[PDB]
Amino acid sequence: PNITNLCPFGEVFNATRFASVYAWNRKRISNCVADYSVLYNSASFSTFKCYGVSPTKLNDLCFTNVYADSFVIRGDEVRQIAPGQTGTIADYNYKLPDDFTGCVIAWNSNNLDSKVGGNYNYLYRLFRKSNLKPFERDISTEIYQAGSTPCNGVKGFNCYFPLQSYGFQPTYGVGYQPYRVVVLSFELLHAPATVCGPKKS
Amino acid sequence: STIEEQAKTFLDKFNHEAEDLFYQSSLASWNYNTNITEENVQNMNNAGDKWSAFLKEQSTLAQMYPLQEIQNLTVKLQLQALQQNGSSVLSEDKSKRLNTILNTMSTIYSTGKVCNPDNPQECLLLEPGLNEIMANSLDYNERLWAWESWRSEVGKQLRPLYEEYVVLKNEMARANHYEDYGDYWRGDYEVNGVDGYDYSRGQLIEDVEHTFEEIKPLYEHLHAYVRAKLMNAYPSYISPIGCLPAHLLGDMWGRFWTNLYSLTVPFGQKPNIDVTDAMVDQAWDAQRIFKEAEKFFVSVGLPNMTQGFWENSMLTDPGNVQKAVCHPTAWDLGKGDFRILMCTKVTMDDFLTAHHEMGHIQYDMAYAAQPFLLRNGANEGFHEAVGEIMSLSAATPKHLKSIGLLSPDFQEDNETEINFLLKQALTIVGTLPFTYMLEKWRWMVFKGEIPKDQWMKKWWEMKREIVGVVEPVPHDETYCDPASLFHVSNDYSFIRYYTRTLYQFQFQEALCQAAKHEGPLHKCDISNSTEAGQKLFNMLRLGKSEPWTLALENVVGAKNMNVRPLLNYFEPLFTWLKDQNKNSFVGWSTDWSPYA
Ligand SMILES: *[C@@H]1O[C@H](CO)[C@@H](O[C@@H]2O[C@H](CO)[C@@H](O)[C@H](O)[C@H]2NC(C)=O)[C@H](O)[C@H]1NC(C)=O
Ligand SMILES: *[C@@H]1O[C@H](CO)[C@@H](O[C@@H]2O[C@H](CO)[C@@H](O)[C@H](O)[C@H]2NC(C)=O)[C@H](O)[C@H]1NC(C)=O
Ligand SMILES: *[C@@H]1O[C@H](CO)[C@@H](O[C@@H]2O[C@H](CO)[C@@H](O)[C@H](O)[C@H]2NC(C)=O)[C@H](O)[C@H]1NC(C)=O
Ligand SMILES: *[C@@H]1O[C@H](CO)[C@@H](O[C@@H]2O[C@H](CO)[C@@H](O)[C@H](O)[C@H]2NC(C)=O)[C@H](O)[C@H]1NC(C)=O
Ligand SMILES: *[C@@H]1O[C@H](CO)[C@@H](O[C@@H]2O[C@H](CO)[C@@H](O)[C@H](O)[C@H]2NC(C)=O)[C@H](O)[C@H]1NC(C)=O
Ligand SMILES: *[C@@H]1O[C@H](CO)[C@@H](O)[C@H](O)[C@H]1NC(C)=O
Ligand SMILES: *[C@@H]1O[C@H](CO)[C@@H](O)[C@H](O)[C@H]1NC(C)=O
Ligand SMILES: *[C@@H]1O[C@H](CO)[C@@H](O)[C@H](O)[C@H]1NC(C)=O
Repeated sequence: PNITNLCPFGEVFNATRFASVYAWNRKRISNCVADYSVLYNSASFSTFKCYGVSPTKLNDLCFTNVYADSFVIRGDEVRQIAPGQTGTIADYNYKLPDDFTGCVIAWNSNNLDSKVGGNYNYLYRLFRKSNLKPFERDISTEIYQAGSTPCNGVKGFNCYFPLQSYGFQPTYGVGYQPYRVVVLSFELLHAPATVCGPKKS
Repeated sequence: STIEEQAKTFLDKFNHEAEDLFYQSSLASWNYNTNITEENVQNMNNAGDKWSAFLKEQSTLAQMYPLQEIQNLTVKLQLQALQQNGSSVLSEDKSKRLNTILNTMSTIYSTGKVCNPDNPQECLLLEPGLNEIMANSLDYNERLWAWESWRSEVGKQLRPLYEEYVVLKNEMARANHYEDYGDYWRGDYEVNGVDGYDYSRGQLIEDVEHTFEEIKPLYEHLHAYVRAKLMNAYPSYISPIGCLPAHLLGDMWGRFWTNLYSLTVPFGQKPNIDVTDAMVDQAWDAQRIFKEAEKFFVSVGLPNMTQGFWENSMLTDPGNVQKAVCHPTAWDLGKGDFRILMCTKVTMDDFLTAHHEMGHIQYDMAYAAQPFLLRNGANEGFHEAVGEIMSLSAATPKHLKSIGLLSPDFQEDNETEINFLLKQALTIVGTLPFTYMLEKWRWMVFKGEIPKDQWMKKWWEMKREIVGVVEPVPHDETYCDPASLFHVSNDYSFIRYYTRTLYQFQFQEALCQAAKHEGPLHKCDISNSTEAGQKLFNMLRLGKSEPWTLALENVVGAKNMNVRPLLNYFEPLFTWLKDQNKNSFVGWSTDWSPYA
């Protein structure tokens, strides 16, 4: 029949505001029809990389549900969103498994997130005892203890606040300007498939 | 507990705050400089001091990690810079007195006023005016009058202040485990890391005159030729056997001999290379100059300028009430922000200055990947030398003819080459003895070798011995002539300008050798040469991470600092001067004085 009940990609890629990287926003897409042709043919995306499957064949195969993870990161920090990568983001904020299948889209948003006086509403974690397992979120704000002296929830000689804020401004050069990132991860649990592409007529 | 692993976290925490605080301070400074107004002043200060306050607190933390247990060379080097106490080692009473004395010296230096006796109601300043009196004029009495007035009405009150300043700064330096204040200034030319690249503070002193005795044969012939020309210009005023007076050089202090080119031109009929008329005829605006400058670095192989430099930077025309300072500067605000500040006009000098500033910007962009505390040159002589290389390589007739700025049928011969080489020699090689003498005198007075009474008599008796300049009028002890200079009362080191000149020519010769060029060195060009662009880029990107001894190994063959290329650059000039002053005396005798 006619293509109907389209998945709500509008409310994900055209949201008013995005969450911070240490608290990336996860949305579940199921029981609808997805059109990746408009996403692929759009020229607004600076980075569009698909690892598990070829982008041209997306409309053919279809899975049971999709997860969209949205956040905002730096410019040169985009390359860390890839399997088998190391860094401050890939170890403390967002980790992808080596067998990851899906796609990553990233586009510049310097005209929205940046503010002349400095936008301090975006935060990221800088210190943590251990690395993150794939697809794990941590929102704790407990004081990190680098040394051996205990801290009673107060910063000091060897105790630091884990979270640090970005300083986005319009005059920042390329590689420091804000970039909005959406990661699509497809799950293939043995339940009947629901998220399937449109049948061309 | 461990100290090596828990210092990396402290450094990482420090860098995050330092980057954005420094960016805000630099942005405020740029906003003030571009738009001079009352409102944009306090804000700048409201950032500045705050930034300084930060560098206080972190320093107090840096002392808590001992430096005898860190094994990583990079971490130890980065932490060593933060561990310096600075001037915060003395008591508050002495520190405030030092700050007050520095401020009052700086204010007194920039408030010069001298009125001539006949009309005591008109004084002049160091700005154009009194400076112009002995910059472009042919007279003996007025130049001497201006010299004596400036050195007896501005330099006679700095002596009591400098006398206490020297001892106070020496005590401050001794409180930091340095034997004197000389080692504090020489500490930047010191590395104690990689074996075989070791350098010491005291080695530079022995290394300065060892590379200076090879220049005396070249300097003596230039001195003799200049003296002969001055005799031909000024009759019965300069003895042929002796040397030349002090106020006839062409500047306030004789730092440069450029103003003397008009009197001592080799050939008068042959004109110089001037393309300003061609610049105007072809209608070259200010954007074209910077586009041509960009084309040079693109052709060499260096990366292209980022978009945003053409947008944020104030390239030209302050124009209306939107006032600005016209001092050409290159700004690295951080976070990938590079800008330029210039009042560009249609002149070859502006072309060369644009090339110079573009080279500075390229060097700043080279080491952007280093940590915050390592985003600087290896020493103070590399940055300006890299800046001057581009100016050196962009003035050759071949480059001008290639860009369609000179007639293709140009017929350069002996005369123009000799004229241009002499013009460059009057500026480059004519300033080394002055810098060497000044730095030697400052080091000796800081070390305490010369007592208080032996201040004004050693200075002149080494000026006559090294430079060959006599005092027009006897100066007793109560004068403080050396303090009458910009980099003597503002607490600035002066040895940078000596090593920079040698580094410039070493780099130029190395590039010309690794550019497949045959012929004299003064006609060499590094344009269109990709292989010459990589060799430079291997040392630009190191920054302060590696010792400067290793930095002088990816460009030149040897790690030492020897003046080989200068003696080869002015080879035709030397061989012409050998046959020119044949019927004259080469040398000076320190017995003849103008007053007696
Ligand atoms: C977000 O909204 C914009 C609306 O401006 C969508 O842009 C579409 O594609 C082009 C872009 O100018 C135009 O035809 C229209 O503006 C939009 N509609 C159509 C039918 O093309 C953009 O696709 C939206 N983002 C999504 C859906 O992810
Ligand atoms: C000092 O510490 C730095 C920072 O860790 C080390 O630099 C790293 O060296 C490894 C060696 O392969 C590289 O893979 C990394 O890319 C380097 N940078 C970083 C940020 O890790 C340096 O090797 C250490 N020096 C020593 C141990 O002598
Ligand atoms: C910088 O100043 C600090 C503060 O005085 C100096 O630290 C002192 O060093 C002496 C000699 O080792 C000790 O006896 C004191 O106990 C230290 N004081 C403190 C508060 O630690 C330091 O030596 C100075 N010089 C540096 C850091 O190079
Ligand atoms: C810097 O110069 C390089 C080399 O010219 C530019 O790279 C290409 O330049 C040509 C001609 O200008 C363009 O047609 C290409 O589109 C450029 N390629 C790319 C990937 O940009 C480069 O664009 C220049 N950079 C800037 C900021 O002007
Ligand atoms: C090497 O230098 C020559 C000399 O200018 C360059 O040749 C010019 O090339 C432009 C087009 O690129 C022509 O319009 C000029 O007529 C050429 N001039 C001459 C004298 O032939 C050449 O482009 C340079 N090579 C590189 C790689 O930049
Ligand atoms: C599909 O669209 C066509 C054209 O608008 C229409 O005639 C047809 O009834 C539609 N099919 C359904 C099932 O609504
Ligand atoms: C310069 O500063 C004045 C006063 O602060 C202000 O009125 C003016 O708009 C500024 N100009 C620019 C270009 O920022
Ligand atoms: C240049 O110098 C050589 C060497 O003496 C001489 O033979 C030649 O005539 C000179 N040319 C000109 C144009 O002066």
